[PDB]
Amino acid sequence: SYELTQPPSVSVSPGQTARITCSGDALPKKYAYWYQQKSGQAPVLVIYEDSKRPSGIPERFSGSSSGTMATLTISGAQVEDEADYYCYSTDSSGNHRVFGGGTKLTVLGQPKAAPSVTLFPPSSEELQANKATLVCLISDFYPGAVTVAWKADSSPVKAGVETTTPSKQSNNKYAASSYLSLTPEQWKSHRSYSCQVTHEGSTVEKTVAPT
Amino acid sequence: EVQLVESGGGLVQPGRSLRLSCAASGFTFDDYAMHWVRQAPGKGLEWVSGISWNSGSIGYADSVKGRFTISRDNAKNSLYLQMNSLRAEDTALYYCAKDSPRGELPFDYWGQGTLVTVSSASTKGPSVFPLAPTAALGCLVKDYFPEPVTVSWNSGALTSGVHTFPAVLQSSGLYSLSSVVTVPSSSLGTQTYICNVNHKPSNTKVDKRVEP
Ligand SMILES: [Cl-]
Repeated sequence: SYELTQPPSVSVSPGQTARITCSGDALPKKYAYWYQQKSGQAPVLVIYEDSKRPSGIPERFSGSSSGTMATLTISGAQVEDEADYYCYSTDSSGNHRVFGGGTKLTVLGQPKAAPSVTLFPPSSEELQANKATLVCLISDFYPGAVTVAWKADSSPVKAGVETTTPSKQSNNKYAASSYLSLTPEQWKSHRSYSCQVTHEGSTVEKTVAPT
Repeated sequence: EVQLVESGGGLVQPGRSLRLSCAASGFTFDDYAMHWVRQAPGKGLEWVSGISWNSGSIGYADSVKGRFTISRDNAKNSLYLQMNSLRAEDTALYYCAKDSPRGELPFDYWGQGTLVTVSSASTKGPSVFPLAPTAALGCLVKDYFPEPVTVSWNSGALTSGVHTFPAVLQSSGLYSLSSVVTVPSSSLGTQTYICNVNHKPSNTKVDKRVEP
């Protein structure tokens, strides 16, 4: 019911300052808390009561909160700081413990690399079977975070979009895929459909048409 | 010195029950609020349930209220979670966690988790469609359950330039994946391309010829 909103991802160069925000309606009357979860490990408390460090936590970690927002700041990011960060608070009633959706923090550790994007139209066979799937294949990207938007002609498509989490490839880069399900009618009635992949502020779009 | 170790997780079918335990050592378990927090594969953290030191105060997530029951035995230094009417959506790693005294530091120590997988025993085989074409082609392996499916090309004679993508779990509860291969465009009218899809759970194997 009650939600805490965080940016899905943040990139930072080693030694630079990373900021992760957390937005929630009850935060004006409630404390915020931050947890770090490295790959394959249990979470660890790094900030409590908006801005306090538990014993043992490095001083490069700091927090602040005002109104409906709390901010986790890491001043001088180390590679070992690469992890997912969750903000935590209770709902207004104080009956529910809620985490934000979490923020994936990449501390850049290999060459950046734009994603390659391959888009396939529905096959004759599938159409001939009264179904239609667009396949957007996204590979060789780093950092491992991407957002995928879809377009019908020039309009946003949101329903029927299914998109995986990025996976580490054999070469330490990342891959992901997005599927758009349509009725054959929907597909044949537009001049084109487009897959838009956003990576580190830049966007690559591939489009296909019923031809 | 502090230690939280959980157990009881496993593979079960929907509707069934499971009982999780958590053993606490290196501290006076009796003095602390205890919690279950869960995390589905690739997803965020979700509070499940909490219980005060003397069991006087108990809370549940709305998604589990009425199905799960938390309890503890201070003499036995153990936190429990009785899970009834399990659903596929309950699949997660289940963490045990404690609060500091007075709750100043919530979840200040966590176990490593015990894994709970809830899966129908029913199976659906894949519909395999060609992804038709210096050139890329592949196969759409659509609407199957459960994992895994393996894919090869030309009975494994073609390995160079093959990229099989991790599947999407669709809202329907069914999986789909694609395998693509990069090939010479000049070799498209000559070579025949066949993806070999293997879905052991449904005892199905499919060889799809991919044509331009
Ligand atoms: Cl506050």
